[PDB]
Amino acid sequence: HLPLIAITRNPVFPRFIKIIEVKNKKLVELLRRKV
Amino acid sequence: PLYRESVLQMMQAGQRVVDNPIYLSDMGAALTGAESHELQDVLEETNIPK
Repeated sequence: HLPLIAITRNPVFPRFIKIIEVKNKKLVELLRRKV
Repeated sequence: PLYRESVLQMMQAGQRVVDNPIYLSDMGAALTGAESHELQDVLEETNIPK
């Protein structure tokens, strides 16, 4: 039950490492909640 | 190297802040050492791809 992610110009092809750098900190709150 | 790369790091295509691409490409064409007349000749071009 998580909001649809903000891709914000970051394609992620299957089986391919990729980096995402959103400027908002609310997703960081989700990142700390998942630990 | 001529000028600092930090302006290139400031305006990246992945940050979604690049609201005026022609100005970024002109800012990138400014680094060229070509003579001012060559720049005026590029200004004579009207079509964007040209």
